[PDB]
Amino acid sequence: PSENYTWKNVRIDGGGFVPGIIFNQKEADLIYARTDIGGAYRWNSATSSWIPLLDWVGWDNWGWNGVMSLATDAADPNRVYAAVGMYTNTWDPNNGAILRSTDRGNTWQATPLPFKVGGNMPGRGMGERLAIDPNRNSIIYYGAEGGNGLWRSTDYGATWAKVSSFTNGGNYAQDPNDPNDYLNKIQGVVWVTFDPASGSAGNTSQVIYVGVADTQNAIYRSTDGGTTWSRLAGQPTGFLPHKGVYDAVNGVLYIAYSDTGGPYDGAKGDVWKFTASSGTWTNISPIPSSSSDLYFGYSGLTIDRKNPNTLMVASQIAWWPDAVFFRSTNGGASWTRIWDWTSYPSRSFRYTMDITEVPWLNFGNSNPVAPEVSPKLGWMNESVEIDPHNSNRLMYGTGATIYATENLTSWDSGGQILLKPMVKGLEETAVLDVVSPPVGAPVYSALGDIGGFRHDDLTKVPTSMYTTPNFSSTTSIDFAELQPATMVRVGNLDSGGGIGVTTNAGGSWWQGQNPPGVTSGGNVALAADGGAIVWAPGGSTNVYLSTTFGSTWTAISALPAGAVIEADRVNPNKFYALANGTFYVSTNKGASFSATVTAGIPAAARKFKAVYGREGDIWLAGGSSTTTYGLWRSTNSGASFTKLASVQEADNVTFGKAATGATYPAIYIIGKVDNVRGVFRSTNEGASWVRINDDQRQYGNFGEAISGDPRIYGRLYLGTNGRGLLYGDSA
Ligand SMILES: [Br-]
Ligand SMILES: [K+]
Repeated sequence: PSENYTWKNVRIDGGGFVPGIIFNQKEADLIYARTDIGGAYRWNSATSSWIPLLDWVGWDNWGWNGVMSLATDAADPNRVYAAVGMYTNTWDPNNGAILRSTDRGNTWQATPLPFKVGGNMPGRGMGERLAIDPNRNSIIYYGAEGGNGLWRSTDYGATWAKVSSFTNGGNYAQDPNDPNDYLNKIQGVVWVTFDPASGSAGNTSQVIYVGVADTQNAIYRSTDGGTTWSRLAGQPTGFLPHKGVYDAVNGVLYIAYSDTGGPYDGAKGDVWKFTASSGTWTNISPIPSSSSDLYFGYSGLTIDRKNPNTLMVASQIAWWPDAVFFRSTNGGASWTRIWDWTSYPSRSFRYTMDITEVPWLNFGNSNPVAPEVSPKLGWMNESVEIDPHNSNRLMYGTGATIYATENLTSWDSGGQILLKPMVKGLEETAVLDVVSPPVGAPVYSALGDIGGFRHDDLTKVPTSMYTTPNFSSTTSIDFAELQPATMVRVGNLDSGGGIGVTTNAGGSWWQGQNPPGVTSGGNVALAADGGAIVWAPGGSTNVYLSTTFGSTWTAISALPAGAVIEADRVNPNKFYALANGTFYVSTNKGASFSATVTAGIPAAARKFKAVYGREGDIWLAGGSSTTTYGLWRSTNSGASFTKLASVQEADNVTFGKAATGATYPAIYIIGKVDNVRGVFRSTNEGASWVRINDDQRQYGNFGEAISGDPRIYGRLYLGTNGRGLLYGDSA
């Protein structure tokens, strides 16, 4: 069946990598943003927020939430195309696609490709691979990876095929010898850039420039509308062209090169200028690769279209002490930098930064040691863009946000530019766990890359992620049912992993001690009275008990490393564990566990949860298409589980306030019911289900972490991997 729900994000703002920002060259305020795991977005100037465009990508085609390239038609701003697909190795089972739209991405249609697209692979900051002919807008090019070369549509992206006369598919990969089959892919044909003066409106553009990931053959050009391609004579060698921007006002192509494909590295590179009339090449690097003070390559190349003597470029990459941006107002003859050393470790800045609207961007340390500042300018800044309709507006992506200025030309007269986050409505975190206790804040998130937050108000960005300790990624989080001010979380640190505890609901946390061998946070369970923690850290060879609230640890024999630990929500003495088709139980508050079920539950299942208010009531969700699948329930403290016949597949389960006059909590699952994939709620102990999402609101590979709300009927906290933390309410 099907009920009318309202779906919103819990307000965080950004939180991920934005490898591409794209301004429409014709229409002011038409801006798009592509992400590597969280789909695409379009700016809404009237709300000052981004609108997501790919939430209809669902469970079977989840990889289409990786957005490798995006082009917005200068000759028809209603048209927009996206190249999608997430991995070019086996992590993504499906090929990519070119999506096409005629209403700015409210609706789309897909043309699948015969190969994979690497929206979350190395090389993804390089772009744009998609390019529409600015004079004959039926023609679209796409530079492909994996050795597939350059691809072209002549009918608005309906059919695609290989341009066979473009023979150089590229040979660079970050590391040909990677055992893990991830760094070793051909990054391929990396951008396409047209010369608008080479045709007239309605007629094929004759001059086309192509960037290839081949250090000895980086740049190609056609001069007959893509019938034949030549290596561009006189060109430099040794490097990778991240970005190629043509200026037809002066007849010049600017390229930025790095020694790696990005986005996380780059130690060397150059910026060059190719003059079309004469065929002459000039090195215009702020700092050339011939200097050995240079410790980055170059990306974030952007030209001021209202004044194309103005242009910028940025470091790819400078981690330390921060990124560097550069500006020339004279076609690269000379440059100025956005900061400068005075006397080490002090620096002068041509910018100020205001993060009042996203205060957690200081990472819970306002005053790190010089030369570092907080918040930082940025990192992984592959996209930097001057607004083609306004020379005072720039925007760039980082690993965690988008920053924007409205007074860019303040730089030119000696002043300081003002930079502020511009990510409202763009919600890109991977949610790793979540809980909704029955008093205090409504929900606490445990996120990848930026920690996690107590969320006092769902409409308000929180002040800071968790601190003392401050995980880069909080992997697991629990509260004591009977005493929910008592909580624990675990997660990752530079030094491996860690644990944090509290007895005033996060008011102050302190870090406990580790057991031996911890490489990552893994998962954790808190007894119902707060009187024992059981913790399956990652890397560590055992699961461990603390009776001293994080001060000391004892191995538990019987349990494999990395088993899923959950506690009974009523009985402090009962803990439960799941690993590879065996369920285990303790009745002595953690000290020891025994296997109770070794058959009839599927080997791939790894989500189960005990029900608040009900001793020994456990639901369990998991499996695979190639084995068995569904939802199971024990009411006997894990001695036996029954399969629910109402469900064909489930991947996670949780509970929240019962319907009015029902005797049991509502149960929410991620799953398949009566041949329909989605999110489902049962208000009758699982006898029937109602779908609470719909086909426009699927969120790809979602559901790793979900939680009901014990105070609020019909509410699900729904976790995603790329689209932040959602809440759904019934209408
Ligand atoms: Br660095
Ligand atoms: K570097």
